[PDB]
Amino acid sequence: GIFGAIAGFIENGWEGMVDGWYGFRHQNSEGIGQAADLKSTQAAIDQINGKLNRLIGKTNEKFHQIEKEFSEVEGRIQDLEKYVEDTKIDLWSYNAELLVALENQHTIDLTDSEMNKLFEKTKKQLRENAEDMGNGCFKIYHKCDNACIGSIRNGTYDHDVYRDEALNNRFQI
Amino acid sequence: GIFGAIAGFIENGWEGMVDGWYGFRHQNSEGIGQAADLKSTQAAIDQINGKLNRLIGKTNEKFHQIEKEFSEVEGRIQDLEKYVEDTKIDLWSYNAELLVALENQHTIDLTDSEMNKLFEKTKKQLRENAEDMGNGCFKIYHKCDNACIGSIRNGTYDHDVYRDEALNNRFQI
Amino acid sequence: GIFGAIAGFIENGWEGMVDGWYGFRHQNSEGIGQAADLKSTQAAIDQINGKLNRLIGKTNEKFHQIEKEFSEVEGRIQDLEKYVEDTKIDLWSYNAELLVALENQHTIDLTDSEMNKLFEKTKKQLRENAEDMGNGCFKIYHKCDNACIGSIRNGTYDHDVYRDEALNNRFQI
Amino acid sequence: PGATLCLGHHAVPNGTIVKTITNDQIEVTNATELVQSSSTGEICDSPHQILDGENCTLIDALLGDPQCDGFQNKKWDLFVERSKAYSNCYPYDVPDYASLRSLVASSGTLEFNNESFNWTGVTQNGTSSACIRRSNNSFFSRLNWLTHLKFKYPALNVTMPNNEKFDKLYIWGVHHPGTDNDQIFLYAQASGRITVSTKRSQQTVIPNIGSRPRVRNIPSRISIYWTIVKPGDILLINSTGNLIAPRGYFKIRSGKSSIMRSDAPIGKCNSECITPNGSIPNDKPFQNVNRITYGACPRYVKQNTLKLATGMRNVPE
Amino acid sequence: PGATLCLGHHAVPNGTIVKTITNDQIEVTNATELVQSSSTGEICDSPHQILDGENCTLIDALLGDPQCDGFQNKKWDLFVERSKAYSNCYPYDVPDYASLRSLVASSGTLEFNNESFNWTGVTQNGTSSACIRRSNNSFFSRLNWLTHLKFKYPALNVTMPNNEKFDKLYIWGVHHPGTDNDQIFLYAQASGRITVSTKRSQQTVIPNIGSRPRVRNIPSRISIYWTIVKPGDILLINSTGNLIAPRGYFKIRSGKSSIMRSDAPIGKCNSECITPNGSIPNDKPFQNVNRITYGACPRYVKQNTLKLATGMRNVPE
Amino acid sequence: PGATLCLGHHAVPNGTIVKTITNDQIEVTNATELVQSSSTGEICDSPHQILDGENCTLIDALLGDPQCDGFQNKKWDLFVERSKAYSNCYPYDVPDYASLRSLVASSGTLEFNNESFNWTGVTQNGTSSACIRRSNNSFFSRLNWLTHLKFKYPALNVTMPNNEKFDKLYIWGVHHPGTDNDQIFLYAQASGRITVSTKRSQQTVIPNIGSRPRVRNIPSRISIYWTIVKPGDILLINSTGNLIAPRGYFKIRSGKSSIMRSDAPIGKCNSECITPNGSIPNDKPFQNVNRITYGACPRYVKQNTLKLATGMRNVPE
Ligand SMILES: *[C@@H]1O[C@H](CO)[C@@H](O[C@@H]2O[C@H](CO)[C@@H](O[C@@H]3O[C@H](CO[C@H]4O[C@H](CO)[C@@H](O)[C@H](O)[C@@H]4O)[C@@H](O)[C@H](O[C@H]4O[C@H](CO)[C@@H](O)[C@H](O)[C@@H]4O)[C@@H]3O)[C@H](O)[C@H]2NC(C)=O)[C@H](O)[C@H]1NC(C)=O
Ligand SMILES: *[C@@H]1O[C@H](CO)[C@@H](O[C@@H]2O[C@H](CO)[C@@H](O[C@@H]3O[C@H](CO[C@H]4O[C@H](CO)[C@@H](O)[C@H](O)[C@@H]4O)[C@@H](O)[C@H](O[C@H]4O[C@H](CO)[C@@H](O)[C@H](O)[C@@H]4O)[C@@H]3O)[C@H](O)[C@H]2NC(C)=O)[C@H](O)[C@H]1NC(C)=O
Ligand SMILES: *[C@@H]1O[C@H](CO)[C@@H](O[C@@H]2O[C@H](CO)[C@@H](O[C@@H]3O[C@H](CO[C@H]4O[C@H](CO)[C@@H](O)[C@H](O)[C@@H]4O)[C@@H](O)[C@H](O[C@H]4O[C@H](CO)[C@@H](O)[C@H](O)[C@@H]4O)[C@@H]3O)[C@H](O)[C@H]2NC(C)=O)[C@H](O)[C@H]1NC(C)=O
Ligand SMILES: *[C@@H]1O[C@H](CO)[C@@H](O[C@@H]2O[C@H](CO)[C@@H](O[C@@H]3O[C@H](CO)[C@@H](O)[C@H](O)[C@@H]3O)[C@H](O)[C@H]2NC(C)=O)[C@H](O)[C@H]1NC(C)=O
Ligand SMILES: *[C@@H]1O[C@H](CO)[C@@H](O[C@@H]2O[C@H](CO)[C@@H](O[C@@H]3O[C@H](CO)[C@@H](O)[C@H](O)[C@@H]3O)[C@H](O)[C@H]2NC(C)=O)[C@H](O)[C@H]1NC(C)=O
Ligand SMILES: *[C@@H]1O[C@H](CO)[C@@H](O[C@@H]2O[C@H](CO)[C@@H](O[C@@H]3O[C@H](CO)[C@@H](O)[C@H](O)[C@@H]3O)[C@H](O)[C@H]2NC(C)=O)[C@H](O)[C@H]1NC(C)=O
Ligand SMILES: *[C@@H]1O[C@H](CO)[C@@H](O[C@@H]2O[C@H](CO)[C@@H](O)[C@H](O)[C@H]2NC(C)=O)[C@H](O)[C@H]1NC(C)=O
Ligand SMILES: *[C@@H]1O[C@H](CO)[C@@H](O[C@@H]2O[C@H](CO)[C@@H](O)[C@H](O)[C@H]2NC(C)=O)[C@H](O)[C@H]1NC(C)=O
Ligand SMILES: *[C@@H]1O[C@H](CO)[C@@H](O[C@@H]2O[C@H](CO)[C@@H](O)[C@H](O)[C@H]2NC(C)=O)[C@H](O)[C@H]1NC(C)=O
Ligand SMILES: CC(=O)N[C@H]1[C@H]([C@H](O)[C@H](O)CO)O[C@@](O)(C(=O)O)C[C@@H]1O
Ligand SMILES: CC(=O)N[C@H]1[C@H]([C@H](O)[C@H](O)CO)O[C@@](O)(C(=O)O)C[C@@H]1O
Ligand SMILES: CC(=O)N[C@H]1[C@H]([C@H](O)[C@H](O)CO)O[C@@](O)(C(=O)O)C[C@@H]1O
Ligand SMILES: *[C@@H]1O[C@H](CO)[C@@H](O)[C@H](O)[C@H]1NC(C)=O
Ligand SMILES: *[C@@H]1O[C@H](CO)[C@@H](O)[C@H](O)[C@H]1NC(C)=O
Ligand SMILES: *[C@@H]1O[C@H](CO)[C@@H](O)[C@H](O)[C@H]1NC(C)=O
Ligand SMILES: *[C@@H]1O[C@H](CO)[C@@H](O)[C@H](O)[C@H]1NC(C)=O
Ligand SMILES: *[C@@H]1O[C@H](CO)[C@@H](O)[C@H](O)[C@H]1NC(C)=O
Ligand SMILES: *[C@@H]1O[C@H](CO)[C@@H](O)[C@H](O)[C@H]1NC(C)=O
Ligand SMILES: *[C@@H]1O[C@H](CO)[C@@H](O)[C@H](O)[C@H]1NC(C)=O
Ligand SMILES: *[C@@H]1O[C@H](CO)[C@@H](O)[C@H](O)[C@H]1NC(C)=O
Ligand SMILES: *[C@@H]1O[C@H](CO)[C@@H](O)[C@H](O)[C@H]1NC(C)=O
Repeated sequence: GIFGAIAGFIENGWEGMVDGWYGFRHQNSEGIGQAADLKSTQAAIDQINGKLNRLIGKTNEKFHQIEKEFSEVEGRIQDLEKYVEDTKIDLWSYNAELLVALENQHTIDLTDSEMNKLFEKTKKQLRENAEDMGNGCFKIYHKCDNACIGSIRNGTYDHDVYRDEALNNRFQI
Repeated sequence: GIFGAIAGFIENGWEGMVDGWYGFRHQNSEGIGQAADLKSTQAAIDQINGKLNRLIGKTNEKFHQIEKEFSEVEGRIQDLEKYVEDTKIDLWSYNAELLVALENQHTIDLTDSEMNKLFEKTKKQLRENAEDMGNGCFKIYHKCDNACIGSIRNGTYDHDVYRDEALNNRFQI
Repeated sequence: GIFGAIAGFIENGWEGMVDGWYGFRHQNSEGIGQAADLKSTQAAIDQINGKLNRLIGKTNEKFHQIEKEFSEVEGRIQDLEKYVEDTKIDLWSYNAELLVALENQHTIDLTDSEMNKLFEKTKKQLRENAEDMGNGCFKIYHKCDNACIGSIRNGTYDHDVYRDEALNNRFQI
Repeated sequence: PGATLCLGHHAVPNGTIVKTITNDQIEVTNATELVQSSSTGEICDSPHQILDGENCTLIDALLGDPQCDGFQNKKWDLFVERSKAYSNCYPYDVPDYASLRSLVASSGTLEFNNESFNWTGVTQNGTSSACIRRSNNSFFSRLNWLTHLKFKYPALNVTMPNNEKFDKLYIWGVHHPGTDNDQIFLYAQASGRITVSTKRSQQTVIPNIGSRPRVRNIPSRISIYWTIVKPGDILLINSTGNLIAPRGYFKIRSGKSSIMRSDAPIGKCNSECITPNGSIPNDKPFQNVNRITYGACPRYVKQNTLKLATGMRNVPE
Repeated sequence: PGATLCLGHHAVPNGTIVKTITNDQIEVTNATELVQSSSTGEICDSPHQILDGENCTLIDALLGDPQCDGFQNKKWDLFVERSKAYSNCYPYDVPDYASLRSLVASSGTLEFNNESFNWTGVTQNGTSSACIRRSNNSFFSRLNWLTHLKFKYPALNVTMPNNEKFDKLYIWGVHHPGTDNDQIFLYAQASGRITVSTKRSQQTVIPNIGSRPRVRNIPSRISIYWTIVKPGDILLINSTGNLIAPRGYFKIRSGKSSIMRSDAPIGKCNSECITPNGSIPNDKPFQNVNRITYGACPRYVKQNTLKLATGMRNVPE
Repeated sequence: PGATLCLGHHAVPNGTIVKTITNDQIEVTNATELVQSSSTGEICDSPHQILDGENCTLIDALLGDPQCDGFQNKKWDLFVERSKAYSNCYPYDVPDYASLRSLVASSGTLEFNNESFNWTGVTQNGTSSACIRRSNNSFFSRLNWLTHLKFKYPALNVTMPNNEKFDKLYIWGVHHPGTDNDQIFLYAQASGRITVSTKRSQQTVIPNIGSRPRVRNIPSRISIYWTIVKPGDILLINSTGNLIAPRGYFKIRSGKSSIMRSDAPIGKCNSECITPNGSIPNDKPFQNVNRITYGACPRYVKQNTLKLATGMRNVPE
């Protein structure tokens, strides 16, 4: 949320995008289409897998410890045993609570960041040939068929090819 | 600070804005005015209230514990009682210190983020009708009376209405 | 990494920049040059020094404690002494691990942020006289000699001086 | 001409300094304190059941020192022990005093039930001038000083079954006389050995005759012991002298009760968190008033202030 | 005409709620649970060496109660003590029972080596009807009840050197007879005093004659003591009666062994983490099954669920 | 033609790998180590007052073993006990040795004040060949071995008031002779019972005659006890034999003193943090040298390295 794309200027997610986490929808002369972006998807997944690698399957071996349940009343020594354990448990419980809250804030922010980065990259690529409509969509001011849209998604779009056409369309009356 | 608006490209805050945390000042044909933006203000407040809800009025009940002050010298058992408590206190003191440092860094960053998000939204809304002066201000290249400024603040500004006028003003010699 | 400049749209760092952390390279009529930006460099350094001031030279004095090594088998009291210490050490070890992971994530992000902020500032300064090439570089559409490049780096560049020349070059056929 | 539209944020003339990860002093528009550092100085009587010990320690109230008769059968959430408390009965010690104090404090009750022990052959209800109750010589109310009957003290072998559904706490003692004369005068024979047993425990104690420094003019001592008897178990007391006998048992409960040392006055007010310095508000997560607490309390920390930012960076005009 | 190109992100119809720093309920596309909250209910026999105590406590297995003969010389990583366990030999107590239990549990072995003590002058191998082994009167297998020989019990002054490279654990006892008659019948003289010593330690114990409440019809008791003898040190036993003698020593090891109280069945399965409720998977970092654990286990926390986001915010159509 | 203006950042040819939240290995331009993992191997004599025990344990220095006479009245911040230390006086034990060692270590002083005890009727200043001081038979310097005078040992009932403003620490002992012959030869009567008392405490100890394994050819033992006497209280010693008497008291202080076991040499150097491995620098927040520390020390952690990034991500050409 801190970058402002997911749950921000992107109105909502796409339930029909099932082969990636981020991607592109377009409308042109040949129809309306959708394609996932693999690099942004993998960037987010890699980071989340990084967190998981640091939390899952990493336990600590302990063996003989202290007693933690007692059948008889004893006073001072048992009071101390119980307090040591209660102290420990509360500290670990705090660590767990904080860990999850911080990690989740960070996951939401890093995924928002990857959406924003893909948007910014696409904006720069289009140069003077498109305008940002404010909702994650670009109005492209030239004929842009399926191969042209593909060139944008693959990073091979040559803005100079279309610039005269686009400027004429943008800056008319 | 990490977004670069508050204490960054926005030179300073406005002591005269008392009905919101973020907002707009303008100059046009009809004068100079100020208006708070409620949605950004509430977004920041909501997040801060979220932190407070997790810290305030959430205490932990404890009853019989161990002794923590001693009138006589005893040696081994008392050394252990004192060490358990000193250990506990230092761990909690660390938790408190870190909690406040992290939360405060995050509060400063999230409030900066809300300022940046409002600026970006406004930039996109204005399309080709304005230019960013670098200091959080836009030069709007068309006559923009009080109702027009109001339309910008309320998200009802139709850039197409003014685009011919604006382009003519921007791209002259 | 969360801002997208360092290890993102900036392809790589400059091993030949040894007098600052961030800066400018240019090509113009008079050659190719490099200059460090001191303000962004100092902003990053100050933040990192802030972290160091909170971690280095800040130790805690402890005196008489409990025994932690034992020459004879004793049972209950020794089990408790050992458990208290093992508990303490594991909690501190966790704190240390988390502290370093979080601080390092934050350092990478804050340094990325300072790069992005300098890029954004420069973009705004250039107004309609340049275009972002997508890789941290601007194509400047007017003759821009060494003094002109210097004016950009020093914040004294007057975009109005060059705007007619630049617009003519940008928006030709 | 056109227009100018500026985006901005508020600022205040009276900002507050907070700590962050990268700066120990940054000004924000507002902050809130997370460390409770003050008390009014009174222990609120509500909502916890408070028992002010006044002149009595818990153990003196247990045994039944004559200043503590008002405490009989009382319960508490928190027993408050005052530094001015002092004993005014026969001088005694409790091996493992701290443990008896703790277990009674935690039980939270002085509920006592008299039982009919069969003390045939001895004189009961011994008293002393060191333990005055209403100008008369007296003794601890919950203990029974047994002496010779017609210069005989026959061997005692006395039983008390626990046919209740709960555990019983027995408090008893051994008398250590100051001299061999005293031993004879009281018990009519040389000092022996006391054995108190159950099916699962045994305690034997040897009376040790001798002068100790006088306390309220008494050079002898009583040593206090305790025994818990579980349901369907049986208390057995075996003595030939020197026995300070129980009169019955205390109920032993479990729950949230405790004990605190404090000289703070008790007030008519309502507070969930008690410290020895008085009750404290518990809105904040941390406190630096006292490491000793009872109830729903903020956690003790060493810092006297921790300010949580509740507003943006303050960047004044 | 031109084209439109929209950037976006996925969403799911079945999102999950997680907690963050600023919101206690935000929906994300996916999450994973970090708290293990269930067990199958069985303690897996692998990969730790499990020893089910069945009817025997560890201390009964140590001493050699006749129901525990199958335990001789066995080792364990985890000794499992069942709540149904009960003693069926001569009634005994162990001052500092908890410590003996702990040190044997931690050693992880009941390996026992017989030694030839020189008990000239007394009758060995005393037995009792309170300790039946195969319908015959018997006694603890690791202890040697010494009584008079021809109404004589001469003073014992018996030595056993440790010329091994490891420490020896000796278990021994003092018999407290129910009556003066029993004392005479068994030891032919008045009760004395037992002293067990080494170069670096000494323990003396006084037999205390008297009736205790009968346990399996026995009013006498044995009190159990232990002594560790280091290499090149020497055990010395000095007695004139009431000695329940060692038959040899236990090896004392160090390592990863322990003991747990549990009524969970032992299963043929493989799990690294044991709790009293059964084994639990250890993929997750935390667990709320039991504070009592053995092996590679998640850390105990109070929360029953902690969901880690593994996807972005879910923003449905 | 125009110009090109590129924004960028530095990189280095020799980056360093650090851990982050999302990646266990990312290269940054620079980092700093947060775990101190080395010592020079010497304990710096400054700025803490170090007392090297050399051949003496603290308790041997306290009692006054003849190798420890140089220690009289010395103070310390840290007493360093060496593994080579050994006793060379009369063989003794201290029930609760660990506690006496701890309380003296924490007090930080061996300051001793002689007092004039009234030992009329016995022979003072007993010596032994097991405790040689300058080729002569001797004894612990702070203890007074009392024996018969003209085959009489009258009952001792000896007082010492504390009219000081501070607490007094008394160290005393009970002699356990090897045989009944020795008992008679030394004390002229059968072993009795020693009672040391104050207004608020009492300790009675029973001498136990018997052979223990010989230590430096001695089969008898002394058991050491201690008593703290508060201002306006009174020490009372009651004995008919076997008393190893105090010669006076130790001052008991409170402060920052302690004790450490180490074989590290003491160096002429200045370091605030001491471990058994030697002093360590304390610039870093953490250390993995030793869990045992004294002074202003980094906190012990299990990690041997924790690298804090001090530069951006390194993205080489
Ligand atoms: C600086 O930032 C802080 C934190 O955000 C702001 O402090 C909050 O201010 C609000 C508005 O005054 C407070 O709201 C009020 O809370 C009362 C509870 O007070 C006690 O209880 C809490 C915990 O239970 C303690 O933290 C607190 O210190 C008090 O001891 C309510 O009783 C109030 O009710 C009133 O208004 C409601 C409106 O519906 C009505 O029902 C009633 O009529 C009643 O009069 C009210 O809700 C809030 O408690 C403050 N929080 C904290 C943590 O202090 C500052 O306002 C802000 N300063 C500036 C200048 O912006
Ligand atoms: C929601 O988010 C979570 C977390 O990212 C995803 O859960 C992961 O899903 C993957 C794919 O199913 C899992 O990968 C598989 O892991 C198995 C190990 O299972 C156990 O062990 C781990 C710890 O050791 C436990 O955390 C876990 O709960 C299990 O008890 C492997 O055995 C699997 O191997 C299979 O595929 C590989 C491919 O090479 C082959 O070798 C084999 O043929 C085999 O069939 C596999 O690797 C991963 O364990 C899950 N992680 C967690 C933490 O649960 C969810 O998929 C995701 N949901 C959605 C809808 O996106
Ligand atoms: C990689 O990143 C690290 C951390 O930012 C940099 O390390 C710092 O480098 C500076 C410059 O060399 C160091 O500054 C010097 O500190 C000395 C103190 O040294 C000891 O004390 C501290 C703690 O008290 C320990 O952390 C440290 O390890 C030492 O044991 C001062 O004495 C120095 O003074 C000198 O310069 C000053 C300038 O005014 C003069 O007064 C004197 O003449 C004197 O000669 C100096 O201040 C700093 O200590 C380093 N910090 C750490 C944590 O190590 C690396 O430089 C950096 N590497 C690269 C390649 O950029
Ligand atoms: C062993 O020695 C102690 C200490 O010397 C003896 O105790 C003391 O006994 C005397 C009397 O013999 C006590 O004197 C009394 O003092 C009170 C104080 O007001 C006074 O009212 C009486 O008239 C009398 O003078 C003295 O208090 C007491 N001291 C202490 C410290 O207890 C003890 O009697 C000796 N024991 C034996 C068996 O001899
Ligand atoms: C001291 O008092 C106790 C308790 O009164 C005495 O113990 C009791 O002794 C009687 C016999 O004298 C025991 O009775 C027996 O009960 C069994 C139960 O089935 C029965 O089989 C026998 O025929 C006999 O009746 C009784 O159990 C026992 N009670 C307890 C609690 O142990 C003890 O003997 C007295 N000691 C002395 C030295 O007098
Ligand atoms: C109880 O038994 C112990 C052990 O058997 C007896 O102690 C031993 O007593 C003998 C002499 O009777 C000691 O022998 C001496 O050895 C030294 C060593 O160099 C030598 O210099 C002497 O000439 C003599 O041979 C032996 O050391 C000692 N053993 C131990 C382990 O202390 C003890 O005397 C017996 N007690 C009674 C009351 O009989
Ligand atoms: C609450 O009571 C404790 C009483 O111990 C106060 O802490 C003591 O403060 C004095 C100085 O005023 C020190 O000399 C003591 O060493 C402190 N004692 C302990 C045990 O730390 C504390 O200041 C009181 N707090 C408030 C807010 O009244
Ligand atoms: C594992 O076993 C423990 C047994 O103690 C369970 O915790 C007890 O739960 C009952 C209610 O079912 C409470 O009355 C007890 O007070 C609890 N005991 C303790 C010591 O906390 C626990 O629920 C079991 N967990 C699972 C997952 O089976
Ligand atoms: C400091 O001293 C301790 C001495 O205990 C060292 O830790 C021991 O290391 C050896 C291996 O060298 C192990 O066998 C022991 O089990 C360790 N002992 C304990 C108690 O953990 C430690 O390595 C030394 N550190 C340095 C930096 O010299
Ligand atoms: C039961 C009994 O008769 N107790 C008597 C005691 C004891 O003899 C001593 O206190 C024990 O040492 O002494 C008195 O002088 C007293 O204290 O009043 C008379 C009192 O009646
Ligand atoms: C060694 C020996 O002879 N023990 C005898 C014991 C003991 O006298 C008492 O159990 C001790 O109090 O008593 C018996 O009746 C019994 O228990 O079978 C006979 C048994 O032979
Ligand atoms: C005060 C005294 O006379 N002590 C004597 C001791 C003791 O009799 C035994 O050590 C106690 O068991 O024995 C000696 O042979 C000795 O050790 O030198 C002679 C010495 O003078
Ligand atoms: C874009 O990349 C895909 C590979 O997934 C390829 O199939 C497609 O033909 C490419 N299109 C263009 C126009 O480059
Ligand atoms: C903008 O919104 C406000 C509501 O606060 C309204 O009063 C105002 O008339 C609106 N103006 C325009 C031009 O839409
Ligand atoms: C820019 O600033 C530098 C100061 O480092 C100065 O030397 C240079 O002449 C300036 N150039 C211009 C064109 O302003
Ligand atoms: C600033 O002043 C106002 C009005 O006096 C007050 O309510 C507020 O708490 C103050 N804020 C700070 C941060 O001191
Ligand atoms: C216990 O009571 C019995 C029977 O009256 C008696 O034989 C014995 O002496 C008593 N024991 C003690 C230690 O007083
Ligand atoms: C959503 O549904 C799919 C398919 O049924 C399932 O695999 C997945 O775990 C579910 N996700 C959540 C977050 O419940
Ligand atoms: C120890 O044995 C010796 C020699 O047989 C004897 O003199 C003494 O009485 C015994 N001591 C005890 C306490 O049994
Ligand atoms: C890289 O090399 C320089 C010069 O040799 C050295 O001072 C610096 O510490 C090195 N940095 C790293 C990260 O190894
Ligand atoms: C204590 O001293 C008194 C008086 O001299 C005497 O009667 C008694 O026997 C002594 N007690 C002991 C236990 O030595």
